Amino acid sequence: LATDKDKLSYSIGADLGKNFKNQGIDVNPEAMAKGMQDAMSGAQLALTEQQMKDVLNKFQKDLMAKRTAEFNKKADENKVKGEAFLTENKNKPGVVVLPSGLQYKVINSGNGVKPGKSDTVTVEYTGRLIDGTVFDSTEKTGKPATFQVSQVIPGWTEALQLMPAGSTWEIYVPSGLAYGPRSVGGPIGPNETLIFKIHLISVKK
Ligand SMILES: [Zn+2]
Repeated sequence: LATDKDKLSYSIGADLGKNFKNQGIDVNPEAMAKGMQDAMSGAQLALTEQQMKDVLNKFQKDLMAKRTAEFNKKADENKVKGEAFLTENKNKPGVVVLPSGLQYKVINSGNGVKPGKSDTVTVEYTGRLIDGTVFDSTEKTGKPATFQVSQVIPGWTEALQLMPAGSTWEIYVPSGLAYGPRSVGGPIGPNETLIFKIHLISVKK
């Protein structure tokens, strides 16, 4: 690895190898080097245009199926844990279960007004997963957040309309009232039940 050409080639290969290994793709680097050399020298490829196209389409299809099965398995695993968590939590002191499946516990009751669907609210909050992983919070920005009541996840919309201004609640949000069966790879996987501590500061008609 003395030249910049060798170092670049190696770095690309290592990036590829790490990506393949991370996806469980069993690959033969020598056979791949040979096909790469053949393509670049202008030689006759050891496979026809069609054999290769068939090979790579079978490859993609298997990958999607594998990725889909991992999604569904994770979606089901999170649903199961969520239902387990909520079934245990409904028994605990102070926990109220609402018709939509949203649960909450009043930590402190305010005396202000309850926001309506159209109002805007200012709130402090922390959102966490069932394992305690915090995925968001106003306590980094050290500044209240502001939201229209109708433009947040349904669990918040249902909770806020019950909350007097000044109140602090913990709410326990079934995935159907949060982000449902979705994963953009972010901190929230599919069918995740969420827990929020929400302090409602003010309501704005
Ligand atoms: Zn409702």
